Amino acid sequence: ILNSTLSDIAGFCSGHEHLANEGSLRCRTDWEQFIGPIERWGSCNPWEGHFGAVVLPFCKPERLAVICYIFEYAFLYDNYRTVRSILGTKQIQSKMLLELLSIDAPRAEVVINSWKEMISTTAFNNLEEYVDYRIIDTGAPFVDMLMRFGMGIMLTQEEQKRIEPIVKPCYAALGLANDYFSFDIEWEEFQAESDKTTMTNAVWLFMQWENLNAEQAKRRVQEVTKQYEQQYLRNIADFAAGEGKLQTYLKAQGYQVPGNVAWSLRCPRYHPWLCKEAASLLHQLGDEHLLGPAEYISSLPSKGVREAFIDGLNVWLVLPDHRVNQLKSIAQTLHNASLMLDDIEDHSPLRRGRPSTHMIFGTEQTINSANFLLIDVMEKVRQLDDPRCMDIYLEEMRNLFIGQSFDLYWTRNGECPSEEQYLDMIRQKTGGLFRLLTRMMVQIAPVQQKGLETQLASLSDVLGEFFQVRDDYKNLTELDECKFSYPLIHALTSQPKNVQLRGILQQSRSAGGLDVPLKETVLSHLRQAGSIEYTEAKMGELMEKITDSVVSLEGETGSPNWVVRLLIHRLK
Amino acid sequence: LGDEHLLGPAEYISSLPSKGVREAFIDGLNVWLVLPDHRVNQLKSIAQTLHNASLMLDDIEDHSPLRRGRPSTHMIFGTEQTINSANFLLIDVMEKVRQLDDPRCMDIYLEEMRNLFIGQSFDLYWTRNGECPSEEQYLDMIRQKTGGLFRLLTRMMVQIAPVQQKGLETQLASLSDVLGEFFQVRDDYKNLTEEYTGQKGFCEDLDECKFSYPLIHALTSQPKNVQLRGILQQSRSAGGLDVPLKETVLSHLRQAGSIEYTEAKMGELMEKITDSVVSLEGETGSPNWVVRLLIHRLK
Amino acid sequence: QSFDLYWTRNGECPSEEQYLDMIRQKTGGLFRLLTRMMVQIAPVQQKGLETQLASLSDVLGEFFQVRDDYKNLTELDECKFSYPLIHALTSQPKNVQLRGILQQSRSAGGLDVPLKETVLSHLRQAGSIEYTEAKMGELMEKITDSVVSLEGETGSPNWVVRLLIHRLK
Repeated sequence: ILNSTLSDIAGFCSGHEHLANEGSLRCRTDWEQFIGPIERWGSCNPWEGHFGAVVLPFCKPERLAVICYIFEYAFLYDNYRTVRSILGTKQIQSKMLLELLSIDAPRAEVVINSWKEMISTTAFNNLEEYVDYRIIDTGAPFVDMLMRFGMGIMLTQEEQKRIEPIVKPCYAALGLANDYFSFDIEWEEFQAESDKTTMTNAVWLFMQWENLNAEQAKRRVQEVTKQYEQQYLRNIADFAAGEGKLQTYLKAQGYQVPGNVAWSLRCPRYHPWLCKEAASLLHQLGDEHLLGPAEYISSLPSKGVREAFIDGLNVWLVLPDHRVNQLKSIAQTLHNASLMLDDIEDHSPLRRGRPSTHMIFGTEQTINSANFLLIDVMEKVRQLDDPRCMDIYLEEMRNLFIGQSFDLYWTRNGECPSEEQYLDMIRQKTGGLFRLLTRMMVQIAPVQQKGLETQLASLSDVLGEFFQVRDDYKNLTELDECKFSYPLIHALTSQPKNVQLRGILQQSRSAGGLDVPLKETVLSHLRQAGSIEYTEAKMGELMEKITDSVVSLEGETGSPNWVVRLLIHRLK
Repeated sequence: LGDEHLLGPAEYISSLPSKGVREAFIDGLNVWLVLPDHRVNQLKSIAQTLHNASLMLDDIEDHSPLRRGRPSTHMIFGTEQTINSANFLLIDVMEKVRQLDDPRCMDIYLEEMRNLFIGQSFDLYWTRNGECPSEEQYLDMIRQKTGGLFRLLTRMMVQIAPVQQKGLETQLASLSDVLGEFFQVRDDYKNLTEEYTGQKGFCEDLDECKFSYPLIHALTSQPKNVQLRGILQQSRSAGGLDVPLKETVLSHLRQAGSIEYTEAKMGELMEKITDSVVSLEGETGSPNWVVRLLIHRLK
Repeated sequence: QSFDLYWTRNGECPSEEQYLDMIRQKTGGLFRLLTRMMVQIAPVQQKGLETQLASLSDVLGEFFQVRDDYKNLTELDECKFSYPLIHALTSQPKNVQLRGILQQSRSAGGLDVPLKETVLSHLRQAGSIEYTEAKMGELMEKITDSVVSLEGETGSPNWVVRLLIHRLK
């Protein structure tokens, strides 16, 4: 049942205007207060019944006030200014949810889990085709959840499925009866708007569905939809004494069709003229821990490769002393961040004898300072007073991170690089910082310096590789974290079945590092298969190209660079 | 050559389900500022990448194996690769910030992100070293760690908006700072009682000895609670607290009113949020119903 | 067995050709050994049979290893490779998530429950589970051809084998 005390039809049926106006005078204005003026007389019907009243007569008198608002808003949803409309839209569909959810949150969720579900779901030559298309249009299943919200019901998915066959053709009859009386001018709009293909109303489809007549189709909806509605006018008898809180509600749920029939036969929504008197009837805290790790790493002994490189190019590009000091500050900060992070991804307990930053301040607080150092440098690349150095900084630091991403992949997974692949990785890690300072020194170099760009950025690539190949030679001659090196790649390629060598490398990847007896065994294998000799050949080839670039560059400037030449002799 | 590993921890965590708050904050703050739609879809991409980079590093410095049930990013791609990808994201937002065509949007980004790391530095110090924050110091930190992203986005919406609403920056930033406090204080309560248990873990703040508004009160109201300080020290020396130990920790918090104290401050935060919302509704004169439903969902 | 321990410890992903050669000499080793030993100590006449009976024994070794693969994945700890996993790692050369989950297993014991569900998600998205049922159906066809063939020559319907074949399904 439900609550009663609270309160054949036209060839069919064998078997709240005040707040509605308030909801209208809200919605009839809200859609124009926020969105814009509207028309078409949404639901006003003082004689045949306002759409909400006839369709939804019974509900606890605390809900319909929003279903009224929903109902007035329902048709209008199917109905700089663009963005103003857009922002106005999302405001009305929040004027509703707040009012809706503010009372029956579980039902409202269920309603929203059906409203949005229906909203998402909602957003002909033979009988069956458009019927299911038409069933969705009414979205009455959600109005049944609104009736569940109207009478505090919660028919479970199976509780529905028990009654669903009894209540499925509800929304079939609702739309078909809607198809009857909505036909009118809507059929002409379908002739007025010629584009539209096949009619969203069952009446005209019987022309190609049943090969029937339009007036016959109207009475067909009167009598075949009657055969289809006596289906309901005979059905509810079955469930009354079959498997059968909501029993009279089920009747009211089915009584929405006579109301749907009712509302539709004589509403101004379909016959306007009365509307000019329809209303007449009615209306008449400090940087002490962030900077900590940075200060420690910027206090340890250094060698000065990055700074000596800048004074080297200052001869060929001549920059003011003010600028050169800034670029040396960027070089230090951008290199200290690399040292802090790389030591983490080496589990390295020491740095040049002294303890590492992560062994004093911790792993977590060191990453925070390292990530912040990138932001600090970008404050310095903006003090260089040039809009292009910022672009160089961002496009050249991405290359640096791409190279490091590949280094961390091979080290962890355990696969060997190809010599072609490995030499490109070091062209972007150790050559990334050299390329950055070269391309930033050129752009802020006072005038001239036009025909340098390609030659100065190619020397840096060769110069970056030389340092890393040197380190591989230096470290190996006189793997503890199982890092691939130029000597080791050769051995694993020249000797594809050196099982002993491949065994020690896996042992380092499991235990966490080799020992003295095992490290000598690795070095013994490398000497026996070349490696050392090959690395000394690549250092010779790379160093031949460095001198040629310097000599070639010294021909386009005239001035011989003795600062670069002296540093070269300290690099042999 | 080719990224294929840099954008691998940054595309895994984007796929994971979100409870989007910042996107709703930007979309609900546009009713007062009315910003062109193309610009709004840019200020929402900055929010995702900036917030996603935070989660990557947060899980690394929590040793959390899970995130929204699904595995964390440092368990699928390792710890070293995740850190490298997190650093890249700040550089990516830099490119994204530049294409907003405003030279002062840049000064906001560098200035605001300095405070986002200042607040994070104190949190890590208090956790690693066990130093107990005072109530005043704790509230300062959460204002520059959680309200840091809200403040950053709020001041960038103002700068790139039509100038007919340029006299709001003071109040709109005040709302963001209070709203930052309400989120972490709400999280602390939803972590201690029974609520947040699967997204990140059951009483996970206890495991990493993370301090909360409840715990600070208990440690300050009772100077001679030797039982409580021993459990927390056990957490700091044995990875975490087993189920019997965590149950005792709660028993000491309801015995000093720490849980009832949180329900007193939490309401005040929400109150201030709603209070400011009424104020800006009388100036602009367009009742912000997008933020009022958000306020309701927040409760 | 030497190849299996090499791939597992060193992480070297096998190839479709090399994985089937291995399981033919590891699981099909005991079947082959007994098959060739009953032939030798039996009444002499039946020596034109060793070729087919060894071929059946080698195929039966494969079916008992591929069956185990589609018994442990449907419903990884020591980074053991399998017929489904090899396909996913070959069909998808840029599946970085899968190659990262496996490396986690090698570094710290075995995969946890949440990490193991993800592994099954990548194998279903590449059709690796579908592929295994194709090979298992193919191999079972080969066995049925052999029993039918050996039945015709010797003239003795082997009903003991046929029940065992039906037991394997």
